[PDB]
Amino acid sequence: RAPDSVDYRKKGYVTPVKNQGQCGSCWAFSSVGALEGQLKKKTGKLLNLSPQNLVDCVSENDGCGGGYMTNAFQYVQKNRGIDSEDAYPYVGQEESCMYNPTGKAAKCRGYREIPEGNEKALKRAVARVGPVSVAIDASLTSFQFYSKGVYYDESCNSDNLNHAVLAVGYGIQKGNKHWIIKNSWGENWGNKGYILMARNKNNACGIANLASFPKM
Amino acid sequence: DTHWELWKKTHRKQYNNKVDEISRRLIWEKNLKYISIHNLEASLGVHTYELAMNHLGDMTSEEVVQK
Ligand SMILES: *C(=N)N(CC(=O)N(C)Cc1ccccc1)NC(=O)OC(C)(C)C
Ligand SMILES: [Mg+2]
Repeated sequence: RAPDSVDYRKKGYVTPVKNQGQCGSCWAFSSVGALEGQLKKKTGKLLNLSPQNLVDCVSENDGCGGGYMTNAFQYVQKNRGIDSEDAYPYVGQEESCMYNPTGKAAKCRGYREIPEGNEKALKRAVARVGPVSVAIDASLTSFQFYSKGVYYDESCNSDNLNHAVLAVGYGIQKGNKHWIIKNSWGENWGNKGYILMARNKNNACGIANLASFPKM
Repeated sequence: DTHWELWKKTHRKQYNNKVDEISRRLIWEKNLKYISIHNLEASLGVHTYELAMNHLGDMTSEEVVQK
């Protein structure tokens, strides 16, 4: 039989890898990636949504000082939309909320939270919904210089979430189960901006501790 | 050193003074040594993944996700 594997990059659900630069907007990149997946699923079109719109305009977050993907989705809902990257580009620093309805590229009718620490529930969500926003411990040198293979470091702290990324699928490499994770540190990090993170290794780096996705 | 210069030029790095640059060069040298060891250990089956130098080579892992 066929293996239980998913990779939404193969279905054109995923935009290319972005670089947040010297700004703490990882949550904004994670949020737009989840929104991009659902926009593709709804309308059949794939386009870059504006992290800068979320950084400059989500009042419940801190722009370049961190924030939550759930708060981003709630803003898009209450705001009745988010602009495209094209109508609201990324400058990698917070500015004043210049949101423009004429540049609206997507809407959001709520969000969903995966049950805390449940990797099987995260797996089912990715399989059935598409790309899911996740938070991890990205604080180790082993992560900082990740290049290839399945990332599994026992020192990684699931009670120490400090970075937001996007789970675009799951699979197995050399008998090691993984999540396919899209990062926002550009294509010079990881495998062209991607990391395989260990799957079913007791919720490694807290991958299923703070996982959410937008309803469209 | 030729490698340090090519690294700074490639990643467009700038430092505020000689102490800052040497301090950052020291972190980079320590990261190169870490990468070499981990990868050796990976060649011996100790790790399921490998590492490479990148644009974050002159930072501590903590600095990357803090300030
Ligand atoms: C990602 N860009 N990011 C912001 C960041 O790195 N900050 C502000 C440092 C920090 C984050 C979390 C805990 C302590 C320090 N990460 C981020 O926003 O992380 C979550 C966990 C999504 C809040
Ligand atoms: Mg470290």
